[PDB]
Amino acid sequence: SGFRKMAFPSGKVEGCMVQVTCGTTTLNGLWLDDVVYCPRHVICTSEDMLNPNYEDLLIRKSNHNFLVQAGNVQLRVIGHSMQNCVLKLKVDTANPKTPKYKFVRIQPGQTFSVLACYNGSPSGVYQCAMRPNFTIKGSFLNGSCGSVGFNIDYDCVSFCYMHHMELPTGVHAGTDLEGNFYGPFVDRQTAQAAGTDTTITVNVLAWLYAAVINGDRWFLNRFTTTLNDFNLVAMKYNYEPLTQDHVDILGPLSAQTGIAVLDMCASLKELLQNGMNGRTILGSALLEDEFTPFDVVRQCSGVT
Amino acid sequence: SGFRKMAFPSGKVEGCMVQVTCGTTTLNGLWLDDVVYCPRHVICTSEDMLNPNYEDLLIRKSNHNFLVQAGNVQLRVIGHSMQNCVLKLKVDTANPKTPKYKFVRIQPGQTFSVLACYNGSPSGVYQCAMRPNFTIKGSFLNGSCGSVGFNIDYDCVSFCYMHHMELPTGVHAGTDLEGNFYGPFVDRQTAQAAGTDTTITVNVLAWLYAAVINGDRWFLNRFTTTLNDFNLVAMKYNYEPLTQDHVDILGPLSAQTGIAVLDMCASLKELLQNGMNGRTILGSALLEDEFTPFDVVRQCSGVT
Ligand SMILES: *CC(=O)N1CCN(S(=O)(=O)c2ccc(C)cc2)CC1
Ligand SMILES: *CC(=O)N1CCN(S(=O)(=O)c2ccc(C)cc2)CC1
Repeated sequence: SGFRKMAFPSGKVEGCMVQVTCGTTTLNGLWLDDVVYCPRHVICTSEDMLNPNYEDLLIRKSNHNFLVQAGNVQLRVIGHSMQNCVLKLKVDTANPKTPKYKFVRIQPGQTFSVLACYNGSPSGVYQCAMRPNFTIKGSFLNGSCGSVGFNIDYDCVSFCYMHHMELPTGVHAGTDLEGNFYGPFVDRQTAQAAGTDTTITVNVLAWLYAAVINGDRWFLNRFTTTLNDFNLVAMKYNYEPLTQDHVDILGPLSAQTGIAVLDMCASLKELLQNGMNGRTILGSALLEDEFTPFDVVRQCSGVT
Repeated sequence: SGFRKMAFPSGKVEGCMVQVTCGTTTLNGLWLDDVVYCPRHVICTSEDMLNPNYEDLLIRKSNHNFLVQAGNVQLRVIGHSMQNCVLKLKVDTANPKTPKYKFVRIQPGQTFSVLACYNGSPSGVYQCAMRPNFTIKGSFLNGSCGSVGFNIDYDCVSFCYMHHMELPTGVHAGTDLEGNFYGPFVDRQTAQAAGTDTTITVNVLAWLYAAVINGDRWFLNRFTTTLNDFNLVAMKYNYEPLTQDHVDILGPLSAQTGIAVLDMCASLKELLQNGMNGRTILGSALLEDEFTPFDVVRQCSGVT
């Protein structure tokens, strides 16, 4: 029993982190096979970041300008290419610690673990969600760029995120491992404002199921609702609309608890309308939206 | 910027986790050098756990009754001894992945990372605090016993916790790596009730400093207080008394923010007296007490 915000074990990703230095910029790279992935803005001065022309900046860089250090051993760079907003540095040595991996582009609402790194060295690991406005609420200081977000399926690491920038509002923007930003963000130091940070309704319902499963039940009520009635309330509270696809995904938690999804919706509806009245659910005074239904099933069944 | 509940990277500890099976009980062990550490109740039936005589139960066990599996390779057990509530299984092979390590007994209020494991396989990692009542609020299912809590100083893993039991209230009790329980708990399935779960005042103040440092400042007020005045309010709210030692420890966060510890105490005093009024601090609707002053400095400076 007990329910915790839980990251994947980070070992498989620790073994992939390297330091990339270009000129006087140092940040993190991801070493998989004989390729090192890193944010293209490694080639920028802070001055460049105001209005960078990356193709133009890159012309002035050779393989030997990309200094790549794994532990305290330098990797030989034998090639470099730009793909979207990442550089791929071909090194002469395959990472001997390369795990089985995929690159996946996640949807908003999906959760992942971040291994915060500085100078290619892991500092800590935390669980994130891709927000519906395509930001993440991370913990990133200067030097953390190139830190990656990932899920693990048994022995396969799916890389979904690379850290690129902080918005003036202190939220975070990055790319998948093909270098395409989540949302409309650009690797340029400009006016970039996040859209509405809506609550991931399906995740709140998963976490209410996790609560019931762990003995926190005070918020179960005598009511039910409909997807349409519920969604009117969700709209009013800047909650994402709930779809039949969401209901379907909550099916197993429904089955396990014997609480119909629409009943739990009615419970969430009253919580939105009435607030928590100073009570807590799984040690939180607000409704948690960074557990997926898949995360709840995983933690409540003890998958490895 | 941004502030997250952050675990240490788990890689160094992943490489230490093994499966221990005695009869029909399977749980996790910690493999350091040529010793495997595990909860002594591995030798118990569920029947035994009602009133176990561990010295008597152990007489019936030989080295070859302790089945130890690292990945899918069996370790040869050449010795076994009971120290307090852990077994030490001497194996014929030094763990080639043994990190630099210490065993430390932490104080209540101190935080650590847990690597939740099942069948010697890591499932996830989260940050805990040792509660003032010597419980932790973990996420542990059957099979998770022998999962360990740890801090890392650069390359040295300090092991502070091994998981042993869930109380009927769904909080968790365990030992240091010398097998001595935190608090009054016994590895027996009996009436064991936790004492008062008080709030770790020094940790709440550290986290209020983390908030100010990260731009959440609405709760800064025009007031100050005294240790004595503050402590009257702390008593009333089941907060731990604040000592000069606590004030001293908050000195650097004081220095960095230019907010005197006693001023921040006055801010906390008003938050206790007035509540949050539906506002949030670092995305929480209650006062977080599972960051140490050392944790705040670490995450706010980017240590590896
Ligand atoms: C986001 C990130 O890690 N990087 C790499 C470091 N650069 S920088 O331009 O070298 C820089 C370092 C430190 C400060 C305080 C500012 C800028 C930024 C991008
Ligand atoms: C806490 C823990 O992991 N252990 C090891 C497993 N035992 S047990 O007695 O084998 C057991 C397993 C599963 C259930 C549902 C009950 C008991 C408990 C202690």
